[PDB]
Amino acid sequence: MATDLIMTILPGMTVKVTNPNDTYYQFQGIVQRITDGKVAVLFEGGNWDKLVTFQASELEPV
Repeated sequence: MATDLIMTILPGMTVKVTNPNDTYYQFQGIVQRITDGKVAVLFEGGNWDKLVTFQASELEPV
């Protein structure tokens, strides 16, 4: 236990925003894409989509 896996983030997982400096702190969305150092998270309602990019260390799987 010198080496410990802390978390894995994959498309399709539900994630929460865990950075208390970010305006979306505590909100939950679904991971859509991981690319170029960013995690793209989707929030959706009736007839709208919003895609927001975070750094991995700002998120946690739920």
